[PDB]
Amino acid sequence: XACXXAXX
DNA sequence: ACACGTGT
DNA sequence: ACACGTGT
Ligand SMILES: *C(=O)c1nc2ccccc2cc1O
Ligand SMILES: *C(=O)c1nc2ccccc2cc1O
Repeated sequence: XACXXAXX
């Protein structure tokens, strides 16, 4: 759920 | 059980 | 070495 490198 | 990678 | 959780 978070996006810090991908954002799922 | 499956779904994540770029940005220091 | 540190930096992540919402949504099926
Ligand atoms: C988002 O909350 C979240 N995203 C994920 C992406 C890929 C793998 C695990 C994973 C867990 C969570 O909680
Ligand atoms: C992004 O590429 C990315 N983000 C993260 C966030 C939190 C923890 C690990 C992590 C690894 C990567 O690759």
